[PDB]
Amino acid sequence: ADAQSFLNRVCGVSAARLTPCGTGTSTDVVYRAFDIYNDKVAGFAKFLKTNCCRFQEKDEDDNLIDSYFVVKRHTFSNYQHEETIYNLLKDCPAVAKHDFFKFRIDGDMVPHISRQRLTKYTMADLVYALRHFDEGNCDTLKEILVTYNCCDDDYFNKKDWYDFVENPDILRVYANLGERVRQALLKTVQFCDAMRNAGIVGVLTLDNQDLNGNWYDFGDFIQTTPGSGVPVVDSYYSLLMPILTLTRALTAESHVDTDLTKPYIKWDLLKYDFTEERLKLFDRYFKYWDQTYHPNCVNCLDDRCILHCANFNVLFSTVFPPTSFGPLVRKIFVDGVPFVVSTGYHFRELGVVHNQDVNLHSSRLSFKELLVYAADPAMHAASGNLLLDKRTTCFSVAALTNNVAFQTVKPGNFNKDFYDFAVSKGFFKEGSSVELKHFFFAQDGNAAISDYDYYRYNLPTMCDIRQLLFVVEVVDKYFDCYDGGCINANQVIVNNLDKSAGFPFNKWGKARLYYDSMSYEDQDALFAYTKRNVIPTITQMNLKYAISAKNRARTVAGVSICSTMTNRQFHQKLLKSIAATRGATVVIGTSKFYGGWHNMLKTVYSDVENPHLMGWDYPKCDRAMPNMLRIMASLVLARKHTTCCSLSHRFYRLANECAQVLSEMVMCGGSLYVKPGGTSSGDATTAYANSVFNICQAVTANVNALLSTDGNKIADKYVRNLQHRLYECLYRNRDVDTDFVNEFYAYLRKHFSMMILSDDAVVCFNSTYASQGLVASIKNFKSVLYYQNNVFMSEAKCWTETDLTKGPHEFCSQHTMLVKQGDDYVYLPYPDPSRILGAGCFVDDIVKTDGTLMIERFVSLAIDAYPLTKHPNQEYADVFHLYLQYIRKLHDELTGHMLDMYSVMLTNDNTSRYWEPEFYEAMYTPHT
Amino acid sequence: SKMSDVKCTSVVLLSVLQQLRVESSSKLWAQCVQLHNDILLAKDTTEAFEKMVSLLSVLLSMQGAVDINKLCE
Amino acid sequence: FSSLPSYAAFATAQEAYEQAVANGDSEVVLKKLKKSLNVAKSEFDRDAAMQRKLEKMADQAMTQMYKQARSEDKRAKVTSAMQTMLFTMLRKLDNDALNNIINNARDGCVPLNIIPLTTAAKLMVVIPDYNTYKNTCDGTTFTYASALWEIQQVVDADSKIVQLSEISMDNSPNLAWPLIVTALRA
Amino acid sequence: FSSLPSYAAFATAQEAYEQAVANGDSEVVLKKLKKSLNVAKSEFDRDAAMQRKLEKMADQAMTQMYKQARSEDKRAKVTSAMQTMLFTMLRKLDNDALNNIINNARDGCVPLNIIPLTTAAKLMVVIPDYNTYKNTCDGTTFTYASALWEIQQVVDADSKIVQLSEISMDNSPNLAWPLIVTALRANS
RNA sequence: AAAAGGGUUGUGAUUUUAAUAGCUUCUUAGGAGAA
RNA sequence: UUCUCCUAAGAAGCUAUUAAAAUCACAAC
Ligand SMILES: Nc1ccn([C@@H]2O[C@H](COP(=O)(O)OP(=O)(O)OP(=O)(O)O)[C@@H](O)[C@@H]2O)c(=O)n1
Ligand SMILES: Nc1ccn([C@@H]2O[C@H](COP(=O)(O)OP(=O)(O)OP(=O)(O)O)[C@@H](O)[C@@H]2O)c(=O)n1
Ligand SMILES: [Mg+2]
Ligand SMILES: [Mg+2]
Ligand SMILES: [Mg+2]
Ligand SMILES: [Zn+2]
Ligand SMILES: [Zn+2]
Repeated sequence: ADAQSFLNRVCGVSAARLTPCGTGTSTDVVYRAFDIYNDKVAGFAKFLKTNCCRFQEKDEDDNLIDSYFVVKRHTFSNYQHEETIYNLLKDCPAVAKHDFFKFRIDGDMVPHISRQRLTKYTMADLVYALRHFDEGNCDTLKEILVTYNCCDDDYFNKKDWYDFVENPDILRVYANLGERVRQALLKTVQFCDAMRNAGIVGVLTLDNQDLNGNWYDFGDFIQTTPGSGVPVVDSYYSLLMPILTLTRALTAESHVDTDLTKPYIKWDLLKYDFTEERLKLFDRYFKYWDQTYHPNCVNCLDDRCILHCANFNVLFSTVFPPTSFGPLVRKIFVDGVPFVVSTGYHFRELGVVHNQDVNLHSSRLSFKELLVYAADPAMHAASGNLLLDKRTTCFSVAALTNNVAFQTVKPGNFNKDFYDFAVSKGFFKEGSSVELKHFFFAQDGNAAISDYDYYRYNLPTMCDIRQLLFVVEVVDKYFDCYDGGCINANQVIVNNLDKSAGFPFNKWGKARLYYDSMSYEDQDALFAYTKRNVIPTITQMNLKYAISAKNRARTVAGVSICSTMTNRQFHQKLLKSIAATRGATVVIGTSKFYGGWHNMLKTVYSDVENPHLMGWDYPKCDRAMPNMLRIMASLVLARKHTTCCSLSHRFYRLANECAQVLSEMVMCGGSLYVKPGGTSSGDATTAYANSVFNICQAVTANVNALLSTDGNKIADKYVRNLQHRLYECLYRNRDVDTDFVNEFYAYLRKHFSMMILSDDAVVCFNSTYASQGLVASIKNFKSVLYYQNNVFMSEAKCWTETDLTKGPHEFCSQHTMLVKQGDDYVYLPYPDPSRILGAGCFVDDIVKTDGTLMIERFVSLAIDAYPLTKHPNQEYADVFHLYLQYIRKLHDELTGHMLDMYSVMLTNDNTSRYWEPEFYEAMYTPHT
Repeated sequence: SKMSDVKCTSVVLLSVLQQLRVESSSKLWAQCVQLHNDILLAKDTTEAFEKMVSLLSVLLSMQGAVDINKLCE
Repeated sequence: FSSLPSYAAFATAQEAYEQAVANGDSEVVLKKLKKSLNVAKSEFDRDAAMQRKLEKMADQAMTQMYKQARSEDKRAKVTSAMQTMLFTMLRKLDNDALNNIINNARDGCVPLNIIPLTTAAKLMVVIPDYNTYKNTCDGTTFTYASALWEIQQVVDADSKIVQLSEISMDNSPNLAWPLIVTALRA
Repeated sequence: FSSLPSYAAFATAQEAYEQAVANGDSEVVLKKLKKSLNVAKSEFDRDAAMQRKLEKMADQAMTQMYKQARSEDKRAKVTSAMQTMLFTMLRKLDNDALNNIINNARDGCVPLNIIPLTTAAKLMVVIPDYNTYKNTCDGTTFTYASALWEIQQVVDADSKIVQLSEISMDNSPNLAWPLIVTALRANS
């Protein structure tokens, strides 16, 4: 039999019992992921291969195991070429065994190349399954997880088994892969060491390597003088990078012999600088990565190199003990007495940074030095007690008091008069469309520590370096139209000086006290001081007493006065210019009254073809945010400063922002904890940085959507060329191509138009391109969030709309409707009626319950009520009239009360206009 | 409008309990808070009424804190 | 702003000027009348503005004192208002279980613990007098919060354990009322 | 005010005009006297208006000076409070062990986080449930942070003292969790 | 009761001030008319 | 030389609007 003879030859001299998978001599059909760059296509995409025959090996018990034999049928010149290269490479242990033989297929002679003991799947399959997460790819991910003993098959019957938030145990499941990944890394370096010595020039791609780490596919390679060969590895490492942190390979480095069975390394407790160990790790794993790596970002040349080196540092820092990542302290003398003060920071991201203006001996302390020494946590933590808190997994530094504090939240007050009036009018009946949903929920003493423990979701994350470096330029294209720079202290504007100054300054007064005490010279001296030295600060957590639809507690972070002053002085000129602009993508500072909403909606609709609307939500947004994207947002904001600040000043400003906002010391209940990362509530820049992060996420989704598409099926030649140039710009080019950045920005603005405000976004997109795969959609956002943020975006929360006459389903908690006004049609926003009725019924202070004073309070609530009149639902319309009639009743009661008490009537009657409708109608007419 | 009345009465009852220094006992305060939030979230009336019965039993147990006979008259 | 001291002169000057123009009198007389009208009107407007200022100040004073007095009145009496409102709403609810527990508490039959929601959980109650026992209790069963319970243990003020049979009208003086009862939910 | 000399000159003109009107002098004399009187009135009004302007300017300057004095007083008070807090914290800390560890360091710098671990004399542990207590703090002495600690009396969530004999599996529902245990560092 | 109460934008009402604008007052010069 | 009329400048008083500060309240991420 011909098939049996072919199988017998395929078996060769090995003792491998082979199983004839496929059918006889026929080529097998498989669907697999490939990284590819040809003269006509360039992609990282799933393909149907149909190129080789495959057989399986069975154990001594004749059951099947994960070990395959693959034989390829191809041209004779390729046969000789691969034979020569393999004969060169034979000595390396990282190369799979190859055989070459000729066989009678057509009656004539055909050559075959065979390789042995391959796994079912390659590294590219694992990377694609994790990076492009969806249920179809889940079917492959399950097989990969089951085959290598990560988990048993029943595990996938759990609800939400994939969810990082609802099923944190999944993080334990992935870690088992990590060691198998690490062996893949070392093998790769070994392979390069052979390829250079043999004298070979070739590119490495993920698809060539199996899950045991062995390599094949020599056909692409060409020869060169021995000792001068080069590997090209950019795409391989860049694609692999997120998986490295997701699976946590370098955890194996933690142990003494690097054996997972040996005990942990016990470092010197006082050690704080690990530069040699970082260099050793980089040289071991990333030997042939051809770009200069700086362990300490202070040396870096520019913001892109800062991003590159911080991306490496975040991976490397996980190995080192948690106690070393903190501010460094030193002893100094003042007037003969010893102080302990801070002198530097050790960042997981930015390495070891030292201050430049330290004094070992001093005679006196000025006001600025007193502020600096009181602000930083060195004294409080050194004097305080030792704390071991079992309520949180987060690291805890010290306890400042002998007693811990438990803080409750009280319920809201009931405005019975308005409720009785509404019930008399006829609201709140069973079966009504309007009902109470927003309340003042109470909290027990455990609220603050639980909401802090919510920070546990933040995990280390290593981003795709090249993709991120392209996306940051695309975002800078979005932001480039504003102006910014530094200003002197006299120019800055403060909204409210009766707000808290943070810890410990709140002990002595509000911010007004510190703004009064310091002359402009002191503030400018402090701001100039921050440009040369790092100032750590303490942040306080507060519980917010406010109406909500959900019963979970909400905390907000107050930042110390020094950080607030210097951050205001640094960022305010750019932030005010962002607020001033109209018609931009970032829509902060635009009002909804006087026709603003219609203008915004008309702006977002501009010039798209075949349009649809869609919007999404980031779960756990502020807690989950990776540190790298916050650094990127800070650098994007710093880019405007290039005219006025040298590189060193900007690096020290970034270090200050990292020490104060990103990973500072958080004071909760009288105890100090370390914040693992993420956004803080009081940055003085929080909303704009959130907008930058939002735009970056959308652009990354678009890039993934365009690159994943099979380039053979795209009909438009222009889009094929754009995809080819996109792959070239990302993985196979070094310096920034400004022309292609402008071209991609124009493509995005034409086909995919956004409207952004913090973590809320609306986008109008070309449905035909979205269906073909040339622009992003909800699926790509889900995958991008899953691998980058480490959160699963519940699709039920997202929304999409097909009819533009109905507008967005939700923006800033407003619903949109189309109405006639004159002979024109306009868009109007209206709120959820439950919110308005609850704001009427429940108040946060007792005095508010009395209506007569609160007449002015009700008028504002009537304004938001006005659009509800346009609604076709009668129950919604009744609310506004209810508010007007309550205003009328309140005025009557006030007149009666004053007539009774003082016996003299009032002499001003402006309030008469308030209960009549026309005034409220003025609020939304575009006339002025 | 029974259910809305029940929820408003839960708000008023928890405010009355809070003014009565119930917070000093953390265990009892936690139970009261759980009852209050559960009544606010509830969707069908009989569950709200039973939870209200427990929450009112909390107030009634405090002998001499409120003159029930004087208040109800 | 009316009937002010300068109003009469202004009104009479305007009337005289209007009569003069109606007659067609001498131009110089008309101009003299018009200038007298203008000076009278200037004085009238000046004192009117002063009266406006006085009115505004009085209005502001009255409004501020009303606000302060009523804020103090609302703030001082919060506790009694809260309790009265609570019991008013409780009566308005008109539920059998709430009324049962409230009326029992009014008679002194208060519970010692939170009334449990679930089967076979433990409740403890105080019984002031044999009459309330006769009303609430029947043999081995107890009726409370519109629910049926099963008696577990009866105790006395001196912690003596009392058997259910002992509680009778004739024997009642012997016991040191009030009694404590423990029950489970059926 | 009537004491102004320009008002006095205006008053002399006013008396002249009133006498002329009472006597019934001719219109031409009345016109010339009227223009003289109106010159006097213009002088009086101009001086009064400039007096108003000067007085309000003086009031504004005085208010600015008063505000500055209050600001200086506040600055002095804040400086005193800051100095007192800093020196109290200086006196509180244990100099001997901190000096020993800082002298041991390679560069004189040490991480902040290790200072409470090494030097602190008193420890606090917050425990949410009985299993955690049994694991972490069973007994009157326990080892943490590579050191041996002996126990001082415990307080509950109500900050009332709990005896160590009470903390047991059967009794656990009665207590008001979490529990706060405090401890001192053993000499060895 | 103590304690503590963040960043950013928009909106309404009240009081104060400044600058334009309109009007009244009456002082000064020039032109015209009449004697 | 004297009277009447107009134009122009200065100084006061009233009023309409626009724009800046302070206080209270409302809404959104
Ligand atoms: N573990 C495993 C199992 C099966 N396979 C299969 O082997 C074949 C690999 O083909 P090749 O000759 O190595 O590469 P190529 O197609 O010439 O290269 P390309 O142009 O980069 O796509 C495919 O059919 C599957 O991917 C495998 O490589 N690794
Ligand atoms: N005072 C407040 C209030 C809000 N916010 C902001 O509102 C957002 C609240 O996050 P969210 O997406 O509404 O909720 P979440 O925590 O992501 O919850 P999830 O969607 O269930 O995962 C954050 O960007 C800030 O907390 C601010 O700044 N100050
Ligand atoms: Mg290949
Ligand atoms: Mg969100
Ligand atoms: Mg949304
Ligand atoms: Zn660098
Ligand atoms: Zn600058």
